[PDB]
Amino acid sequence: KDSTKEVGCGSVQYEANLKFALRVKYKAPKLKCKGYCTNAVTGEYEEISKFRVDENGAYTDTFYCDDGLQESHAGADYVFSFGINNPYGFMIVPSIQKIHLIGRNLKKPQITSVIWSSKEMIKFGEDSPRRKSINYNEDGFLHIHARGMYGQKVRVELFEKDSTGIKKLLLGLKDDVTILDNVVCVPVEMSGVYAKAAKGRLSFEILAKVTPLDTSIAAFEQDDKSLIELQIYGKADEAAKSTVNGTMKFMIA
Amino acid sequence: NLKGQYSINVSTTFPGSQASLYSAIIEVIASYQDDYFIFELRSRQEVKLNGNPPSQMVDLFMLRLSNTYYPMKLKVSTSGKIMEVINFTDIKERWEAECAKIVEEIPCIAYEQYIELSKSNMDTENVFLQALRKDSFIQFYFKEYLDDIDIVCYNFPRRGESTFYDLAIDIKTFHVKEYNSKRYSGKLICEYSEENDIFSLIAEFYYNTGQCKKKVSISVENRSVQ
Amino acid sequence: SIAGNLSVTVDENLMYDAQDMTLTAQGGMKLLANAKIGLKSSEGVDIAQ
Amino acid sequence: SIAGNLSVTVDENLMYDAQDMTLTAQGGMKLLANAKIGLKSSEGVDIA
Amino acid sequence: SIAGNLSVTVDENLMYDAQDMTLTAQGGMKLLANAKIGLKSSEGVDIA
Amino acid sequence: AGKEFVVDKAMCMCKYGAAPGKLMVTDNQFFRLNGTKLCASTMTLGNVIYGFGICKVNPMFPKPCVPAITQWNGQFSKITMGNPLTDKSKGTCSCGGPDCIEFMQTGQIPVPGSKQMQQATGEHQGELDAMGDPSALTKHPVDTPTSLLLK
Ligand SMILES: [Zn+2]
Repeated sequence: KDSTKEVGCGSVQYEANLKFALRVKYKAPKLKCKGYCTNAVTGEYEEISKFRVDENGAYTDTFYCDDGLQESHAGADYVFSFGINNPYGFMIVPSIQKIHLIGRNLKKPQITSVIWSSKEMIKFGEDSPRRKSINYNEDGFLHIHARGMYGQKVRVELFEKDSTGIKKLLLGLKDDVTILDNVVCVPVEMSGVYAKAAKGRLSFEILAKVTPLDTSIAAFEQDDKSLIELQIYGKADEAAKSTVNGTMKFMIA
Repeated sequence: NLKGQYSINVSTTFPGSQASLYSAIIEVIASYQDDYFIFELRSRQEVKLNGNPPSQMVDLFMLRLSNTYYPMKLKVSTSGKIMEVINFTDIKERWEAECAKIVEEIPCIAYEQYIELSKSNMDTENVFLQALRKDSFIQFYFKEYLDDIDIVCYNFPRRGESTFYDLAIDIKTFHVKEYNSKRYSGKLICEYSEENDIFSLIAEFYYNTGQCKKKVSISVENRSVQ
Repeated sequence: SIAGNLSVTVDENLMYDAQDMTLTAQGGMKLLANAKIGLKSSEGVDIAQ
Repeated sequence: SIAGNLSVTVDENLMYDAQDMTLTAQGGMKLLANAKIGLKSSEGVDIA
Repeated sequence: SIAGNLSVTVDENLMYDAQDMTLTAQGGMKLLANAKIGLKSSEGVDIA
Repeated sequence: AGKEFVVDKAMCMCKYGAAPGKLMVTDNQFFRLNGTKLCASTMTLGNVIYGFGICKVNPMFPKPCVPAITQWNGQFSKITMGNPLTDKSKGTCSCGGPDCIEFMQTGQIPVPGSKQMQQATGEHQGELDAMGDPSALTKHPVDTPTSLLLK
């Protein structure tokens, strides 16, 4: 029962960052709520682990989410469960709330920015530190920030811009990345793009192109404001690289 | 006016897998200091997993991060209700320094992501106290057993899913409520000392979907009352 | 089951993908290359001993 | 003999037998795994 | 592409000549040999 | 000849030196073991610490322990890379003779990953680390601190 006035029962679509409330019907029994959100990569429901119900006072039929559901999760399906007992995990349903998140004052989902960042860590809502010069030894990080797209499958392909201002398809990834929380970092092994651009031919002006699989959302093309430069004559010392899997060991067994 | 060392054991049995045991000894030095009652949660030692000291890198990293909370200064009121954690800003600065030094030592994206994800938990004192309930000793020792209680098993069926258990009225033994009895089962037994000072407690909960089980046992070992 | 010599030539990228690999050879294995021979694992690499 | 990209995908395990294996790459060789990479050489490993 | 398991046995020697070799194992790799496992890169050899 | 291998910047202790030092390899510049750490072979001879404090062959006449290692014993002989060193290896330093050098650590730090994040005992994470989001132990950690106030 979404409230913000008082909206009627049923699943609703809400903009992010709005103070709303949920109501339940059948003194002041022990209400035990639970929160579920769709996993970005899996697409299946999962419990919100860091879900807290602050106790400002005595329990009331209405729960107030004044902080507003997160703009980073614009495009998710938040679900609230209630009851006098362990809440449901959703077909026996009488006490359940389904909210679909859309961007705050955003007309349509879109890729808000694509940059060549220097740090692998990435989070929504801030401008990541972008870099201009990288070497073939290093591993680049492509930071994609989108608005209103949560857990969206996206292809990314790397173009090269020559001295004549022509962008030609240089490389593409074998797998489509998934925009998780309106933000994603793609580790690009830069040696492959070098090899390919050396085959095709100062510095190499590598740009990026992000195309969602959905037809409605447009594509983002990188430009002079964010394009990386491969040094043809240079090498990292040991080399910005990815650490998602890490380096374990070389033991004897 | 009381102090001691409490042995805490958590045994979680998943379906189709062996039991997983976490055992620790919490050195807690309470102090009356009105309704004030400072326990200070002096230290946590002898952290054992499945009867052996932990060896995996991630578990050791979690223990290193969580050693900053000890010693707390939890402000228990009368029976276990932690009103606040007065030693929070010192804890916050200690944990920030620890996070900075792990980041400097090992710039791993997994550790960094863990740090950012815990930042929301530790950002505010109220949020820190709310997330402090995930500890078994803190949840079961700092709890008012008033014949109608609720316990959250924070990873009962799988890793990342909680489960709420409501215990009936019925040495202060309780029992799981009647609704959905074919899925929820178990019991809770608590035995006190002469004057409060919970001496032992064994609580078993059962998720019958084989039968996911979790048994929590707190025992007094080397108590001292002044 | 090749009875003679089996030779495969690729003029561009060669990509294998399998759940488990076992490249047992009744002789010598010569994995020579011109760039980094990047052996990597999520559990580490052991040796014969 | 393939003039393009040779891509082989196996859902289950891959077994390869040979007399004198020899793999050469004019670019970069990469071996990826999710478990331990076993190097069970009867006599020894050579690196140059 | 293969849906089951791939099993290739060569009685005689095996020669692979590629440009950008890369093998991906979703479980574990088991490189077994009887004489030696040469690893020549002329640029650099990494193991983990 | 052991359970691991020695790489660059490995812990090293000499029974004559005042303080432990750090191994330095310069002959091998192509073979790396743990990320970008060059492996240590039997060819790492001479001044291989940038020293072990002060040498104490003659306690009455001390001097800084500049290393002069001329032999490594305890290498793994199944890899003809020179052969790689091991945690059981011992040097000579040309001052205290054989077994004068000792390897406190191999120099390899197991940086974790997503698989290691999953392999952790997350069911007891609420006890191991209470300020911890279980989503950090999954392959894709997403921060969702959604709160529901009661006012
Ligand atoms: Zn010396």
